[PDB]
Amino acid sequence: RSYQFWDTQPVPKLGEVVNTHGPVEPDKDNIRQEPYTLPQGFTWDALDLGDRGVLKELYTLLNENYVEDDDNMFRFDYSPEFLLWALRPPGWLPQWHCGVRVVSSRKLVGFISAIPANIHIYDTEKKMVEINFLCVHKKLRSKRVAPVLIREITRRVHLEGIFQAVYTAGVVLPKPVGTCRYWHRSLNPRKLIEVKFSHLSRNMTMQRTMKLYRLPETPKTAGLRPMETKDIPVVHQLLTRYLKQFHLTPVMSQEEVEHWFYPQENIIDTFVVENANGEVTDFLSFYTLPSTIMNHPTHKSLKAAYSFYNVHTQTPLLDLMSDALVLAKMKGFDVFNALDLMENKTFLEKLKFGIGDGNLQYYLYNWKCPSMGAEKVGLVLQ
Ligand SMILES: CCCCCCCCCCCCCC(=O)SCCNC(=O)CCNC(=O)[C@H](O)C(C)(C)COP(=O)(O)OP(=O)(O)OC[C@H]1O[C@@H](n2cnc3c(N)ncnc32)[C@H](O)[C@@H]1OP(=O)(O)O
Ligand SMILES: Cc1nn(C)c(C)c1NS(=O)(=O)c1c(Cl)cc(-c2ccnc(N3CCNCC3)c2)cc1Cl
Ligand SMILES: [Cl-]
Ligand SMILES: [Cl-]
Ligand SMILES: [Cl-]
Ligand SMILES: [Mg+2]
Repeated sequence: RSYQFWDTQPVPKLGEVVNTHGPVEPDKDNIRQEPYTLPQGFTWDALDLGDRGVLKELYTLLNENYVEDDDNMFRFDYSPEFLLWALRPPGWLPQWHCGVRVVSSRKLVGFISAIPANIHIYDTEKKMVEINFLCVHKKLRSKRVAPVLIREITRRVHLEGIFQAVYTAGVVLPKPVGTCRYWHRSLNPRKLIEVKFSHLSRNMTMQRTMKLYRLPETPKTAGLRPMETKDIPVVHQLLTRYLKQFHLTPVMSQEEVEHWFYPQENIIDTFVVENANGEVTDFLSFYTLPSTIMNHPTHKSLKAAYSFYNVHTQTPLLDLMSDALVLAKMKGFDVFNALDLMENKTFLEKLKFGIGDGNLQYYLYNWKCPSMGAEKVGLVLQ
């Protein structure tokens, strides 16, 4: 296999075993001041997401042209407020919300973003960016527009003095630093079967299936309650200590913890365990991301909850996640998704998650290190 674009990049070769931790290439000390050229009739436009009209155009581009499953049944449907949460965390920069418009119509047809993140990779901590929401309009696909978007965001990140990035993708590219698998816990099995998310699996009836996936009506962990403002510091402390066991993690300031965890309805939920002493000892979190269901006369949207960061010090992990399922169910979710990273393997089978189709590969740009098992990945991106 060759990669006409990826082969020119500072990433390791697929198939080479890596034994040397460090940058692929030295930092560039002068950077190109001019944007890379797009094809004729298209232009750059940095997108002001504080503008309601412009945020809606981005919502529409992603709603119509972002990630689908291999059979074109489901497409992510990130909401405008969720996009604002994802794309404006602390340290966000306007030039890192990189759009492509058609010159004549103004139509938004491409996007890529970067947000700043401190990343701990093995024994190094490095200021990086996280690249997300790369999207080319379906009518514009396969015209090598994706490499221009990647090069242009790279140049704009370089201008800010940053030379490493982290990203995930569904496809295998040079070269995954780790490979995760999605698993799903049914919460409304009837809808999931009706919309062909899952199959009636041999040999159980529908009635057996609903019974199998039935959950308690309220969580069982004593003192579980939503996170509040007073909890920001101890959620920050617990998260920092907990992550030290993994090899790829974020290093978040207290302000980033407030942004990523403080509850926002229909975007992010976090529940803490406040014990009999008033001490918060654990927390669970999950974010809300629906997917459009296409070509179906009755069901239009599948409501999914996604496991975020789950920190146990005193409640067993297995119990926290069981309460996470119960809460997702009570909130009206159809499915709970989680990856096999961190210590998630310890609960996935027990709590009746089924394996799904498709990997999520983790990558670093301009950094070589050995790859790691999923159990060592402790970074979750939206
Ligand atoms: C210092 C800072 C550095 C900053 C940069 C860090 C790097 C970040 C890299 C990006 C991190 C993104 C993280 C996310 O957001 S992952 C989510 C990706 N987005 C979607 O899946 C939405 C649906 N698909 C699309 O919108 C288009 O198919 C996209 C835009 C994905 C490709 O558009 P198109 O289909 O019109 O293709 P093309 O003709 O323009 O180009 C074909 C070339 O592009 C390579 N390709 C295909 N898919 C991906 C992919 N997901 N990551 C990286 N490369 C990908 C492909 O191998 C080929 O290269 P090569 O095989 O010839 O070599
Ligand atoms: C319900 C549903 N809706 N759609 C849209 C799909 C594909 C499913 N089935 S899934 O649940 O099992 C699932 C899910 Cl959620 C996601 C991915 C995946 C693939 C490629 N890229 C990403 N990114 C997400 C994180 N950062 C940007 C890249 C995710 C694959 C699968 Cl297969
Ligand atoms: Cl190319
Ligand atoms: Cl099911
Ligand atoms: Cl390796
Ligand atoms: Mg293209």
